[PDB]
Amino acid sequence: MISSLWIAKTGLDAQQTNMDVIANNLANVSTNGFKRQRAVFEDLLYQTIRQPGAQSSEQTTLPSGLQIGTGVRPVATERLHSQGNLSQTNNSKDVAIKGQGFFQVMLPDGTSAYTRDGSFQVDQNGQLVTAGGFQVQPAITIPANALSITIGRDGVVSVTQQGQAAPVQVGQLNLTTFMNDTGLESIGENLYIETQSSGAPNESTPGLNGAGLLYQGYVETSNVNVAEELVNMIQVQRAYEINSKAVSTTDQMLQKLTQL
Amino acid sequence: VMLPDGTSAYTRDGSFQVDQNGQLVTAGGFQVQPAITIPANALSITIGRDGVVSVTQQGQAAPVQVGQLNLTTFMNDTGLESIGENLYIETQSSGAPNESTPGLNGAGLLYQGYVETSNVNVAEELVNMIQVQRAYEINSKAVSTTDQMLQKLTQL
Amino acid sequence: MISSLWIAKTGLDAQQTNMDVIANNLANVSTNGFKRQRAVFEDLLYQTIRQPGAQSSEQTTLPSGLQIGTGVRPVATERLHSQGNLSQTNNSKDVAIKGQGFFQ
Amino acid sequence: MISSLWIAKTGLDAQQTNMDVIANNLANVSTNGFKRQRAVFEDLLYQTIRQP
Amino acid sequence: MISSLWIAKTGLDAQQTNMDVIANNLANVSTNGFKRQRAVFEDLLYQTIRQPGAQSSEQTTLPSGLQIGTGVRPVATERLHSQGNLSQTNNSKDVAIKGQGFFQVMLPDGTSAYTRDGSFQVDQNGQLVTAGGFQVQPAITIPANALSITIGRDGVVSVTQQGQAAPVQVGQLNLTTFMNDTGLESIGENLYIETQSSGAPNESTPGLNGAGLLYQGYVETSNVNVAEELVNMIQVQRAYEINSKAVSTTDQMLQKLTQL
Amino acid sequence: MISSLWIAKTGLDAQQTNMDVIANNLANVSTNGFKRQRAVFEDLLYQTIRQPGAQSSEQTTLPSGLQIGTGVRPVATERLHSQGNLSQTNNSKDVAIKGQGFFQVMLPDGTSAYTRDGSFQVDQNGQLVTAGGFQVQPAITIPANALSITIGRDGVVSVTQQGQAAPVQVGQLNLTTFMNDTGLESIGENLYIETQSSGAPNESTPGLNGAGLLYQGYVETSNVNVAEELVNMIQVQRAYEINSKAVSTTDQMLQKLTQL
Amino acid sequence: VMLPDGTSAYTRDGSFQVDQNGQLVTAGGFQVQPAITIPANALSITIGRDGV
Amino acid sequence: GAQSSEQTTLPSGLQIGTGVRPVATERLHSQGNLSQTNNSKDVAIKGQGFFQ
Amino acid sequence: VSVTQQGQAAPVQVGQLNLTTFMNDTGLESIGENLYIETQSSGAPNESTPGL
Amino acid sequence: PNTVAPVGRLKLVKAEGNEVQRSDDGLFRLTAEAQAERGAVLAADPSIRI
Amino acid sequence: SFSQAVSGLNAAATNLDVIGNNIANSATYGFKSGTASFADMFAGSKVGLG
Amino acid sequence: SFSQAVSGLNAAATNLDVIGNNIANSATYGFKSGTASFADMFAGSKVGLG
Repeated sequence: MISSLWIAKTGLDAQQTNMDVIANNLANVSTNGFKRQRAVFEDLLYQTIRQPGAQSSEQTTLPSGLQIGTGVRPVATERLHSQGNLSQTNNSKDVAIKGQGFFQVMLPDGTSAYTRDGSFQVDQNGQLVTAGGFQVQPAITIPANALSITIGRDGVVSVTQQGQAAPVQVGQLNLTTFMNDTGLESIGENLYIETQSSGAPNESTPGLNGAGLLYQGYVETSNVNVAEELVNMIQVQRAYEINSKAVSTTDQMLQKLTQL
Repeated sequence: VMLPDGTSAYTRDGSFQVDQNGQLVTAGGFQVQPAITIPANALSITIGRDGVVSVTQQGQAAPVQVGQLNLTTFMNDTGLESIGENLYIETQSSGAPNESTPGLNGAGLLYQGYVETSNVNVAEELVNMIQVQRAYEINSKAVSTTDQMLQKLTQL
Repeated sequence: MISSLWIAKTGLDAQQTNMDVIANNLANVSTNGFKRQRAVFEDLLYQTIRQPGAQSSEQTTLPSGLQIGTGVRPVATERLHSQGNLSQTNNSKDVAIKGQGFFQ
Repeated sequence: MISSLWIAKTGLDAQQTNMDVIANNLANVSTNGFKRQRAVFEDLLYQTIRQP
Repeated sequence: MISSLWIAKTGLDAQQTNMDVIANNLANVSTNGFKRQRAVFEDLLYQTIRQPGAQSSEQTTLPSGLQIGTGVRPVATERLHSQGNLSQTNNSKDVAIKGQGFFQVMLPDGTSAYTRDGSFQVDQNGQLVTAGGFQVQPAITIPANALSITIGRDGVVSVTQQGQAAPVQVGQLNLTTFMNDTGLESIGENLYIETQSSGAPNESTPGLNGAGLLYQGYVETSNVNVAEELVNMIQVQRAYEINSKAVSTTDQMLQKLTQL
Repeated sequence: MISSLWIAKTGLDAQQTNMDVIANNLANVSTNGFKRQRAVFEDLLYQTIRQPGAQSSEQTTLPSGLQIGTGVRPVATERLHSQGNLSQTNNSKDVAIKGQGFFQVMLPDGTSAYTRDGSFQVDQNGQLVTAGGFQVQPAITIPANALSITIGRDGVVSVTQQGQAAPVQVGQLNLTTFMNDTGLESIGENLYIETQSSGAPNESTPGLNGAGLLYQGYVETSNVNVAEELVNMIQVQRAYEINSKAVSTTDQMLQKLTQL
Repeated sequence: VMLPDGTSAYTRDGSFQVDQNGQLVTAGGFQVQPAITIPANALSITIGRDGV
Repeated sequence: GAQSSEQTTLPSGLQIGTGVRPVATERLHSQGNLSQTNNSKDVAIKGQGFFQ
Repeated sequence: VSVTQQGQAAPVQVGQLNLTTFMNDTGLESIGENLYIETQSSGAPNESTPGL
Repeated sequence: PNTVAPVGRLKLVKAEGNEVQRSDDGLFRLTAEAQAERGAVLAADPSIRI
Repeated sequence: SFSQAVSGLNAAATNLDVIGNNIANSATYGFKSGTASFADMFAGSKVGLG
Repeated sequence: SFSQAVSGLNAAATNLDVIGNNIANSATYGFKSGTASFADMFAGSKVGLG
C-alpha cells in the first residue's frame, strides 16, 4: 500500500535467500565433492517519472532526472567449481579427481547423471556403484575373488588375481567434461543432470582434452571455506536488521497517517 | 553488454559466466561486448591488467590470447538511464560512449577475482530515515492544523 | 519454521551422527576383529525457483539459475575391512585371519 | 542425554575393566599356581536407521 | 531538519572514517614496505549569531559572544614514513632500504611510479621486476647463466659468472628522494606516484646525500603497531557509541514536539 | 555492507592464505627436492576523496589528501629456490643436484615436465623412471644383467656387466635450466612444467655453462626450516585474531546504530 | 483476454492459473489469448523475459 | 470447478480456512542405547518386545 | 576547479567559481525553482572571487 | 532514450486581470480596449516559465 | 588448511611406522629395510593440498 | 619485539649451525674451523632493529 514497504520486503526476502545459501553451504562441510553456492542480486524496476535527457529549455537538457527504483531480487546462484582439498581415506574403492571432470552414472530411469563424489562400493553383482547404488558407466564389473583393485591415473581399472603374475583389466573409468560446469542442474544426492546451458557431455579419458587425473584412495572434500561464511552471516544478520528497521519506520509513518 | 533487441547497455557488475557455446555473458545471460569465446581445452582463464584474456590449454607452454575487454567511458556518468537489472543505457545527457582499453584514456583498471560492492553508506541512510519519519510527522500535523482551522471556520 | 533453520537443523543432525560414529569407533578399540565405521553424506533436495538453462529471451538462455538447496543427509555407514595388526597371545585356541574370510 | 556420551561412557567403563584386570594380574606375580586373566570385548547393539 | 542531528551525523561519519583507516592499517600488517596511516579531523563551520567583540554597551564590549558550531570533518590522512624493522628472508633478490629512498618502476602506460617494497623477481628475459611484473628502472639486466647476484650497500648489482674470479657489473640501483614524502599519491599495489605537493623526484645514489642503504636478503616489513590499533579500536567504538546516543536523544526530543 | 567490514574480511582471507602456506610447508618437511613457498601481499584500492596535492586556493596546495584505502590482496606464492641439504642414503639409484638445474621427465601425454627429485627406479623394461613411474629423458636404459650402476659428476651413466673389467656407457644424463626458476608451474608429484614466465628450457651438461653437479648416493632434502615456520604460525595466529577483533568491533558498532 | 461473449478485453493483473484442459486462464476463469497450453508431465514452467 | 461461463470453468475458487488442530501424539518405538549398571537384576530388551 | 589527467603529475586549471554578493540579501525575489532574482531593494550584484 | 527530440513549444502569454474577460464558455479573452492596444492575438512572452 | 596439516600428520605417522618396522626386524635373517618416499599434491600452483 | 627477537633467534641458530659444522669436521684433514661475527642493526639511534 506504500512503496517503501514493498521495497524493504524485497530486501528482507533477498537477505533471507542469502542466509538460506549460507546455511546450505554450512550444512555440507562433510559432503565429499560439494561446491559452495553464491547468490547474485540485481536492481528491480525503475519508475521513470522525469525522463533523464529530456529537453528542459531550448538549449539546455535535463541531467539525470527522477528515477525511483523498486527493491532487489536475486539473479541466480553460481557455484565455485574449483579443486577441493584431498583427503586420504586409505580405501581402494575411493577415487578423487585432480582436474575438472565428472563421473557418469546411470539413474534407475535410464537417464545419465554426473557426480564428482568418488565414494564407490561394489554391489552383490560386482558392478562399481556409488554410495546410493547407482551404476557407474560403463559397468566396471569386478571378478569374484579379487585381491586388490588398482585404478591408474588414466582411468585403467585392473584386478590382481591369485596365482596370476599379471593384472587383468576389467574396465576403463572415464570422465565427462562440460563447456559450462555451473549450468549443470543439481538434483541432490550429489548428482548433476545435463541442461541446455551446460553445453554437451564430452566423454574422455583422464589426462587428455583437459579432463582431470584420478587418484586412488583419496576423496575430494568440499571447497566451503568457513571464515567467509561466518563474515557473511554477520553481514546477512545486520542487513536483515537494517531492513526490518526500515519496515518499522514505514509502519510508524503509516500509523501517523492513520491517526491524523 | 548486448541486449536481445540488439541495443547495447552498460554494467559495472563484473560477475560473468561462460554459456553453453563458450562466450562470456552476464549473470542474466546477456553477452558481453566485445566477444570472448573460451574453448573446452581451457584449464585456467586469466584476464590481465589491460583486459587481455588469455587461455591456457594442455601441452602448450604459452597462453593463447582470446579476446579484449573494452571499457566504455562516458563523460557524464550520472546522466545514464538505469534500465533495471544492473544495466545503464545512454541518454542525451551521457552521449558519446567511448570504447577504450582499460588503463588508457582515463579508463579504469581490471582486477580479476574481485567484485566491486555497493557503495551505500549505512549510517547516513539510518539518520536520513530518522529525519524523513519526523518530517512526515511534522507535515501531517500541519495538515491536521489546517483541517481544524477549516472545520472551525465553516462551522459558523 | 524457516528454511535456513531446517537446513541448519539437518546439518546439526549429520554432525551428531558423525560424532556417534567416531564414539563407536573409539569404544571398540580393544575389541578383536573389529572394523571401523565411516559415514558418508549426500546433499539434499533443491528448491528450483528459476530453472537453470531456461530460455529467457528468444535466443539467450539463463545460466546457473537460482538453485537454493536444502540441508544434508547421511547415506550409509561403511566398514573398512582391512587386515588389522596381529597380536601373539600364545594360546592354542585363539585363531587369526590373514586374508578376507569369515568364520561361520 | 546424547548417544555419543553413552557410547563413550561405555567405552570408558570397558577400558577401566581392562585396567582392573591388568592390575589384578600384576598384583599376583608371586602367587603360586596362578592363572592370569584376559578380557574379551564385543560390539553392542547396532541400530538400523537404513537397512543394509 | 534539526541542527544537532546533522552535527551528530557528521560525528558518526568521522568515527566511521577513523575505523576504516584503522581496519586498512590492520589489514596490511604482512605487507612489506607498508606505512600506517593516521587521519586528522577539523571542526566544521561556526554560526556567527552574536559577533564577539561587538559593543555590548557604549563603554563595554561583549567578551566571547555566542558562536554555535557545526560538526566535524576529516582534513587528511598522513602516512608515517618511518623505517620498519628488517626481516631476513635469505633471498639474493630481496632488497630492503635502511634510509629514506624509493625504488622507481615503469608502469605499462609509460609513466614512472615509486615503490619502497623490495621483493624483486626476474622475468623470462632477465630484467629485474617487482612482484606485479613492473620493470624496475634504471633497467637491470641479469644474464642467462648467473650463479649469484650481489647487490651492495651503494646500489651496484654484480653477477658472478662461471670460472671468472671477477664479478660482472650489470646495472646500478639508484634511489629517488622527494622533499615531501607524505604527499605522494598511493595508487595501491605498494605504488606511490608524484604529485605537485610531493615536490620533484631527486635521483641519488644509495649512501649519498640522504638516500638509504640497500640491504640484500632483507625485507622492510610494515610499521603498524598493533597494540595501538587495539586501543584506538576501543576508543573509536566508544566514540561511535556516544555519537549514536546523541542521535537517539535528538530522536526522542523531536518525538515530543510531534506529540505536542 | 560497511567499508571496515570488507577491509577486515580481506585481512582475514590474507591471513588464512598465510596460514595455508605455512601448513603446506610444514606438511612437506620430509619430501625430497621440495621448494618452500612464500606469500606476498599488496595494498588494494585507495579511495581518493580529497585529492592529495589538490589546489585548494590559487597558491596553496593540500598535502597528503584524504586517502582512505581498501584492504589487502596477495600477489602470489613464490617458491624459494635454494639448495637443500644433501643426505647420504647410500643407494646407487639416488642422485642429487648441487647447482640450479632440473631433470627432464616425459609425461604420459607426450609433454615434458621438470623435477629436481633424484629418487630413480628401474621399470620392468629397464628404463630409468621417476618413483611415480614417469620415464626420464633422454631415456637411459639399464640391461637386466647389471652388476653396478655408476652415475658420475657429469651425468654419464655406466653399467658394469659380469666378469668384464671395463664399464659400459648406457646414456648421458642432462640438466635443464631456466631463466626464471620461480615461474615454473607446479603440477604435483614433485613435477614442474614450463611457463612463459620461466623463459625457455635450456638443456646443458652437468658442470658446464651453469647446470649443477650430480652426486650419486645422495638425496636433496627440502629447504623448509621448522623453527621459522613455528614463529610465523605464532605471528599469523595473532594477526588473524586481531583482524577478527576488528570484525567484532565493526559488528558492535553496527548494532548500536541499528538499535537507535 | 477472451470474454464469454467473444470480444477481447485487456488486463494488467498478472496472476494467472491453468485449468483442467491445460490452458492459461485468469483468476476469474477467462482464457488468455494467445492460447498457451501447458502439458501434464511438466516439471517446471518458465516464462521468459520476452514472453516465451 | 463451477461453470464461471457457458463454456469455461472456475479454477481454484475461494477457500477460506480456519486454524490448526493437533491430530495425534505418536511415540517413536526404537531401540535406545544401553547402559550397564552392574546389576544382576536389571534386564534390557534388544528387539521389539515388552515385559508383561 | 582543477582536474587530474592521466600521467600528468600536475592538475589542469579549468575555471573559477565566482560568487555574487548583494547589499540587502533579504530583498531578493524568490522566483520558485530555487532561484533569486535581483529586486530594486537588493540591487548592485557584485561578482567576486570567494574569500575576497 | 537517445531519440528524445523537441517537437513544439506551448504558447504562453502574459495578461493581467484588467485586460481579460471571461467568455460564456469559461475561456478568457482579451477585452476590447486591451485588444485594440495589444493586437488581436497575444504574442508569446519568452519570460513565462511553467 | 586442515586437510593440508592432516596429510603431513599422516606422512609422519607412515614414516614412524616404517622406522618401527625396521627396528623390530633388527635381528631377522634376510630382512631388507623399508623407506617411505613422499611427493607433494600441488593442484594448479599458488595453493597447496598437502 | 617480534622482529628484534626473531633476529636474535636466527643469529643464535646460525652460531649453533657453525658450531655443529666445526664439531662434525673434527676429523677432516685440511679443515679450518669457522666462527660467526654479529653486528647490531640500529637505525635512528633510539630504534633498534635487531
